[PDB]
Amino acid sequence: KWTYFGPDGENSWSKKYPSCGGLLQSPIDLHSDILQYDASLTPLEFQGYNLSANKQFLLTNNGHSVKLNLPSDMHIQGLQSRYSATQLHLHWGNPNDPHGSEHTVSGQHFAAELHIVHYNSDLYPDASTASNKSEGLAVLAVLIEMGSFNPSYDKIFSHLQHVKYKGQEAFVPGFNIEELLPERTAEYYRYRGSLTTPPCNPTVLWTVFRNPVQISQEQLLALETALYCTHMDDPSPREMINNFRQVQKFDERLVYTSFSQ
Amino acid sequence: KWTYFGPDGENSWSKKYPSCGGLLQSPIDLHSDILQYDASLTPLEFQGYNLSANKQFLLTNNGHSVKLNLPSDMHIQGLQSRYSATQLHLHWGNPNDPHGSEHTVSGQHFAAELHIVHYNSDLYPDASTASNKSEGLAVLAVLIEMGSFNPSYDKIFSHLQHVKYKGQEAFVPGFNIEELLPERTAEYYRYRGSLTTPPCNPTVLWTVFRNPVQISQEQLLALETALYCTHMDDPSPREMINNFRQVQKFDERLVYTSFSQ
Ligand SMILES: NS(=O)(=O)c1c(F)c(F)c(S(=O)(=O)CCO)c(NCc2ccccc2)c1F
Ligand SMILES: NS(=O)(=O)c1c(F)c(F)c(S(=O)(=O)CCO)c(NCc2ccccc2)c1F
Ligand SMILES: [Zn+2]
Ligand SMILES: [Zn+2]
Repeated sequence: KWTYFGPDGENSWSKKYPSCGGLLQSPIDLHSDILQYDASLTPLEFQGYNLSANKQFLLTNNGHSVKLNLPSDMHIQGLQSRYSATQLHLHWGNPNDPHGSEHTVSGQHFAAELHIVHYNSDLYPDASTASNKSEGLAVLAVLIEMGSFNPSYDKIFSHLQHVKYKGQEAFVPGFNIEELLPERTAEYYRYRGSLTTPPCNPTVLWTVFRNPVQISQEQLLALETALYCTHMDDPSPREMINNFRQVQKFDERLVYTSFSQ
Repeated sequence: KWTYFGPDGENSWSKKYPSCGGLLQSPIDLHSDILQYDASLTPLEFQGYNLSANKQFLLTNNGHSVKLNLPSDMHIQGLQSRYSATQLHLHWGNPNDPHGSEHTVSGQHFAAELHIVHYNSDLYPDASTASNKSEGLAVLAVLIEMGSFNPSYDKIFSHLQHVKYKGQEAFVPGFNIEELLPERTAEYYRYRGSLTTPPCNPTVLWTVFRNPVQISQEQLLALETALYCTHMDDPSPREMINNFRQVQKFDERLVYTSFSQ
C-alpha cells in the first residue's frame, strides 16, 4: 500500500519496501557534474515497435499510473542482452504545477515522462521474474514538454476516459510505438538505477533520451485530470496527479552520455 | 542513528522519525508556479546579532554538520512572537559536485546553505521544548554560491580544521552575525515547513533570503573537505559531505515572497 502523497507517500516507501531506501535509486537530476561522454555507446534499435492496427493492446489504470501492455515481440537491440517490451506508462504533475517528469535535466522538470519498460528475455521468462534479478530490466524514458499537439500520444490519451478508476481496462488498437520517441534517439543518458515505484528494485538499466517530445496544453491537462488512483466504490476518491518520485541522491557515480556536446 | 548516505540516509529517516514522512516537509524548490507576492511581508529586524567580541561561542562538529551556538539575547522581531536564536549551521555538497544547498531556486542548487535557527521564546522556555510545538521555530536560510572570499564566513570557517571529528569543539569570538546575511534582506521567501533533519518536526517558519552570498572556492573546498561524521578514533572515517536533504513535494501550497516578480 503506497502513494505519492500523504502518510504512505514516497518518504515512507522504505518502511514496507526496503529497496526504496537502498542502492542505485532513480530518478536523478541529469547535470553536467555527473555526466561523462562514452564514445562506445551506440544507437538503440527499436524492433517490432510498429504494432499492427488489427491487433489490440490492454490499457489499465493500476491505481498508480496508466499502463499499456506491450507484446514480447517488441524489443530493443544495442544493449548487451536482448530486452523485450512489457509495458509503457507515464508520470505527470498537476494543473497548478504541470511539471511532473521523474528525471530532471540541469534541475528542470519537464511536464511529464513516458517510460517504456522492457525485460531481459535472454535471461528471464517474463517481466515479473526479471524484475528483482540482476540485469532484469531496461527502461526507455522520454521527456515530454508542452508544445504542439501530438497525434501519436493521442492514440493513448483518447482512451483515458475508459480507464478513469483503478482496475478499469480498455483496449487500444496497435500503433507505431516509435512515434512516441523523440528526435535523434541516438543522443541519450545512460545509467544503472531502479524502479521509481515500490518495490524500487535496483535492477533497471536506464536510457533517457536527450531530446524531449511535445504534447499540447490540452493533451497535458487531459492527462492530469482524467484519472483516479482509487476504485469505483472507494469512499475516499483520490485524483491521479503528481505521480512522479522526487530525484534521488546520486553521489560518487556517473551517468554516461552518447553525446559530447 | 541517521545519515545522508546509505541505509540510514534520508529515504529511511521516516522509520525512526515518523515526522520525516509527514506533512509540511522542507526543503523545497522555489519556483514561479508556487510563488505568490505578499505585500504584508515586512523586513525582519535582527536584534542582538552583533555578538560581543569579548564573548566566545561554542562551535561543534556534531557528526551531522558544524554548529555554532548562539545566545538567546539574539532575536528576530517582526513575526507574531519574538523568536530567539539557538544555533546556526551549514549544509553543503562535495568537491566533485559542489551543489549542496537544501532549498533550490528554479531547480538550481546553490553551493551551500546557512541556517540560523530560532525558537518562539514568547511561548516556550527553550528550543528543545519549542521544536515539537506549533509556531515553535523560525529558521533564516542564506543560500551560498562560490565566488568571492567572504571575511565574515571565515570567522567560522577558519576553525574548521580544528573541529574535524565528531564531538570536537572550538570557540568562536563574537562577531556580527548580520554579516552572514545577504544584500537586501527585506526580500525573502516565506513558508511553513519543517526541520530538514530528523526529527523533521513540521514546526518551522522558513525565511529564505532572495539573494545568495558568496564564499571563495577555497572556503567552499575547506567546508567540503575539513570535516568527518566520525570520531577521531574511528578506523573507518566517514567524510561529512552531501549533508543536505533532497527537495520535498510541495503541492496545493504557496510560498509567499516579500519581493514581486
Ligand atoms: N517508473 S518505472 O519504469 O521504474 C515503473 C513504474 F513506475 C511502475 F509504476 C511500474 S508498475 O509495475 O507499478 C505498473 C505501472 O506502470 C513498473 N513496472 C516494472 C515491472 C514490469 C513488469 C513486472 C514487474 C515490474 C515500472 F517499471
Ligand atoms: N535544516 S534545520 O534548520 O531545520 C536543522 C538542522 F539541519 C540540524 F542539523 C539541526 S540539529 O543540529 O540540532 C541536530 C539534528 O536535528 C537543527 N536543530 C534545531 C533544533 C534546535 C534546538 C532544539 C530542537 C531543534 C535544525 F533545525
Ligand atoms: Zn515509470
Ligand atoms: Zn539546516
